[PDB]
Amino acid sequence: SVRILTACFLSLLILSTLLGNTLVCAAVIRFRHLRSKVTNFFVISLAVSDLLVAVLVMPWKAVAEIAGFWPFGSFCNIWVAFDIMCSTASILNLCVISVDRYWAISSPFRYERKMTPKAAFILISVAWTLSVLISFIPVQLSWHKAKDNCDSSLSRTYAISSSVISFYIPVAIMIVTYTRIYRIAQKQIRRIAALERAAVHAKNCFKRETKVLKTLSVIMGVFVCCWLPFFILNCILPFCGFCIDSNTFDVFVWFGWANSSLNPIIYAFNADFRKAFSTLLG
Amino acid sequence: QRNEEKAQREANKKIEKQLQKDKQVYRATHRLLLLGADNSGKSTIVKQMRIFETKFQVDKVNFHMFDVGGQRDERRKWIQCFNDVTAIIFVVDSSDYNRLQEALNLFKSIWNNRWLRTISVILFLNKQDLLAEKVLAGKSKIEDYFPEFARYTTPEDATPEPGEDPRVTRAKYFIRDEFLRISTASGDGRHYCYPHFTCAVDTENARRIFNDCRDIIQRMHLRQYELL
Amino acid sequence: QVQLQESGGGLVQPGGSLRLSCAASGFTFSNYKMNWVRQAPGKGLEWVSDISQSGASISYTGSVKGRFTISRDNAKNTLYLQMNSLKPEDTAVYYCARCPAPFTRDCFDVTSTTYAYRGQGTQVTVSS
Amino acid sequence: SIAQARKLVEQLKMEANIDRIKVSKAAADLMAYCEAHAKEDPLLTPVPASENPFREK
Amino acid sequence: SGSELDQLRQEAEQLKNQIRDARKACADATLSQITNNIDPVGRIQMRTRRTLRGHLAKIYAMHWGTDSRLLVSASQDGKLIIWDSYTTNKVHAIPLRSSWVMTCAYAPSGNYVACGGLDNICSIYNLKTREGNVRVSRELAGHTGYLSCCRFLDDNQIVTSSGDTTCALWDIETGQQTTTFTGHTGDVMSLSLAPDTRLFVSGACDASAKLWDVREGMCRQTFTGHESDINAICFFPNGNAFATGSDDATCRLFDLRADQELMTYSHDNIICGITSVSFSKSGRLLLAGYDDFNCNVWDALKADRAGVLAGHDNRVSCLGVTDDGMAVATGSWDSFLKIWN
Ligand SMILES: C[C@H]1c2cccc(CCC(C)(C)O)c2C[C@H](CO)N1C(=O)Cc1c(Cl)cccc1Cl
Ligand SMILES: CC(C)CCC[C@@H](C)[C@H]1CC[C@H]2[C@@H]3CC=C4C[C@@H](O)CC[C@]4(C)[C@H]3CC[C@]12C
Ligand SMILES: CC(C)CCC[C@@H](C)[C@H]1CC[C@H]2[C@@H]3CC=C4C[C@@H](O)CC[C@]4(C)[C@H]3CC[C@]12C
Ligand SMILES: NCCc1ccc(O)c(O)c1
Repeated sequence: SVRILTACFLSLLILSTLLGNTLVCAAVIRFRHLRSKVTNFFVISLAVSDLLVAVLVMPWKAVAEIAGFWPFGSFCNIWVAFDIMCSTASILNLCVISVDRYWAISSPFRYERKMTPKAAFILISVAWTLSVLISFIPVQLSWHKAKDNCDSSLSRTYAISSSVISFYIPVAIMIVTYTRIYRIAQKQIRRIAALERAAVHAKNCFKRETKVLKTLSVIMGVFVCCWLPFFILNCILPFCGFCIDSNTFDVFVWFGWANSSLNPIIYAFNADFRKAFSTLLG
Repeated sequence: QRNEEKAQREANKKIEKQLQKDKQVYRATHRLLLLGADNSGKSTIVKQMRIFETKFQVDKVNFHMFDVGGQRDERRKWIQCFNDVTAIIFVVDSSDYNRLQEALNLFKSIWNNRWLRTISVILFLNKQDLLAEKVLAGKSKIEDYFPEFARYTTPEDATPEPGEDPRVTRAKYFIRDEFLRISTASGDGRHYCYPHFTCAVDTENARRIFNDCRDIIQRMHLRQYELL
Repeated sequence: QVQLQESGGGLVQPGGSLRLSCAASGFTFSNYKMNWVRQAPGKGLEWVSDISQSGASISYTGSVKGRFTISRDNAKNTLYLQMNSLKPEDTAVYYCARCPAPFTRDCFDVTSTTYAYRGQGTQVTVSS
Repeated sequence: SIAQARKLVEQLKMEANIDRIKVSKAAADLMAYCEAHAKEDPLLTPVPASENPFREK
Repeated sequence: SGSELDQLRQEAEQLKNQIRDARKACADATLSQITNNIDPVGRIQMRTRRTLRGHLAKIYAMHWGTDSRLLVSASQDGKLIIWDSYTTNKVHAIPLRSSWVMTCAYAPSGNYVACGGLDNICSIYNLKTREGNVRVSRELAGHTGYLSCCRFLDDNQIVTSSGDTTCALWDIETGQQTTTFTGHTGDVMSLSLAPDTRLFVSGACDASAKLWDVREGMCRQTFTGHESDINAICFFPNGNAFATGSDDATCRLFDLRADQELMTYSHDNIICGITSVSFSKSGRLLLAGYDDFNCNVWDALKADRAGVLAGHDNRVSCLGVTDDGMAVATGSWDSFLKIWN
């Protein structure tokens, strides 16, 4: 009944994430003109992170939730480390992408001279190694656990310590970046609108701002809606242990993971990427 | 045999790494094509910025400006040699009234070129002092050449200089709008036009081109990320 | 072979109305933007009127605005320019020119020395 | 204009007095050269990948 | 009317109508009627076997060598790269003083390469150098327009095409224009030497092609079939025919001995211009590079297209068939060269 419905929805989500990310990765691998742009390395890394999510964390958790118990046993201790890593390998990627965009819009001349592929590799490596350092190092040493079934309850101190590094810093950086980009875009839009109004008035003798606002609202709000409730719950719940049931925590974790499914749509539908997808898919 | 294959492989390696050093240099040079009729102030502008070529730097940003003057007058087939330039600097004389229709036609042909769809143009309206001379003299009036000028209204966004006659303000903003009427008629955000009022003694042209190139790349990146 | 022949024009008192006809052969007339330019004695070529591929869009210079009209017919492959209320400064040799390439809004046909797609032209003189 | 017109008339008189052959024969020469080399055109008759210098290793 | 201008205009039209009558007089049949009984070549789907990358800007010219292995390509990033097409290795990378290049040739002896562009100069480079590196040897000056095409006859004589509406035969050592070809009204864009060096044709922006006698400097035949600028030209392997492509989205085949166009290769879904043309070894296949990002392979006898080369990301600027017929190369504005067979 309800169990079959949840199983079908979870499988749909996992297959959607796999399909989107493998399409992005295949379009990068087959077509080398997408690989030419330096700014596409970050999108490649984000797609790889979400594919790692959908391969390493989503299916096993889905199976555990369907069956009602953990069947893999000792994999649990490993899984909770794959869960913290890959998830943090997504947010930390998005922030980087955001930062990248702010360097291409606020100082356009610098960007093309300084953003060498070595710098892109440095940024990607920093993101993907901070993920590993925050996930695998404490889990193997059993710092995440506060002092059948898979015990995914995080420690009271580790919940805050990992949350501030995975979400709160990369949401503050992303917010200041995107509000600066909004101010720059608004300035440019007013500058164009002055000349356009002058031309119209000579000929006689808000859409641009709306669409800027729509794009920024999508890019920020989808991420915030997918992640923020989960992270505020992650901060408050260890202190509580008003309080929330385990099912609510699980569904908010699934909301958190759905960002990996929605990322290819938002960060990888360029004209070139859409053309590549149309050609490769058929 | 196999040795000639290893010599060819290391010759290719030396080639590709010389081309790698060349790529970093080529990537940071902003090519600017200067175009416009004769008897304009284009060559005087290049002389002021310190022949065929010019190389100049603003704030650690390199530019390489070229004018095609050793060719003939058929600007057709060689125009496709400048589809990747950062910007076209179109120079126009603001005091000539019939020479100016030629400049409008050339600007229209450049703006709608099949191979220059993404090339933004910086319009230099030179010789504003002479334009003020002719308007204040009142011997050759714009209405005889542009009857629209009779019905033209000074824009509400106009910023006249201290002491500038409202007649001069209306004249130079009138020329401004004949070129903006062409640039906004089919640019559709792919490229833009940035007008500037210049005189022969003005020395801020280099800064203006730098600001315009900043805006060009900003609006290219904004459109690339679907914002603008 | 591209062929363009201008016809019409001659001595006429100021204020008369006269029509020039440019006959074209060697190309599909519907695919080319057309221009009517002129060269007065003592000065170079200047553009007068412009007509688009289908006649939907037309343009004129401010000197002859309000009097000159340009009209093309793709069916019989012929351009026409009508002049009304002629002025003493309208004495020039009138050239009908084809914009160089098909399916394009570009024209570079005011070349003074040599253009490969302009007719011989006719003399139009206005004097009293 | 007078020098370019005198040169243009004499150029056309030279080109007019050339002797042309029939298109049927001109096409017949193409037919002989085509099939005389059809078996030697790698782009028409594909060469096996063993003797193709661009598919070997 | 007695006025010598009206008498030259009259004799001009009289000659054009005698020429049109003498041309329609020999048009007893069409090439399609002749080739209706031939068998079609069938579908030819060649694929990219190699890809030669490295160039930072749009490529404009290439020419295979006599050895059928090496080829040179010129891009407006200021480089002229010579490739060993068999192993995809680069043999040379010659930097150019002027970055605006439009043509490049490869001497039949493999000893020299040439190139030129908006500098109005033809530069010769000696591949057989004694100090180590290929450098400038000669440099041909004199043109008031750019340089659009050039091809060697031998190591000492070379013919050039220019935007000053003239072509010229040069003596590479003395640097003197040993022969001048004038008569075109618009810019001459391409030239093609006959397989036997005795004659050569040129396509100009006056929608006309002209056959020139190299040693005598006279124009033998002038053809006017294209509606716009001629962008490419190439001799049939036999030597008595050639094909041209123009901006009017059409290819046309002319014969020398019949002195008129024989057949036209076009489709009403093709609107963009034509950038390069070249025949196969037997002349049965005609390869053309287009503005529509593709390269179309035509059956030179049936006007049927037998395949497309959709592998470039920008306008295909140049192409060329190997002298052994083993493969064709295509240069485009995507900064890539691709080998097909
Ligand atoms: C591109 C970025 C970067 C990002 C990651 C890694 C590196 C180091 C690469 C190395 C020097 C080791 O080769 C770098 C270089 C440099 C370090 O100054 N930089 C930046 O300034 C970013 C930036 C700023 Cl702050 C301000 C305006 C535009 C821009 Cl783009
Ligand atoms: C388990 C973890 C550590 C797997 C490793 C993930 C990281 C380090 C890997 C996975 C995918 C990799 C990217 C795959 C694609 C590209 C584009 C290529 O042009 C340069 C390398 C680059 C940018 C790689 C960077 C490093 C990368 C992001
Ligand atoms: C750690 C998580 C939040 C991802 C953070 C990625 C961004 C925010 C980090 C990683 C690398 C950092 C950059 C490394 C290099 C420079 C150049 C220096 O002259 C100013 C600081 C600056 C510009 C840093 C800014 C912040 C930075 C871009
Ligand atoms: N399902 C847990 C996902 C997750 C991601 C990042 C964290 O910092 C964290 O504590 C937990």
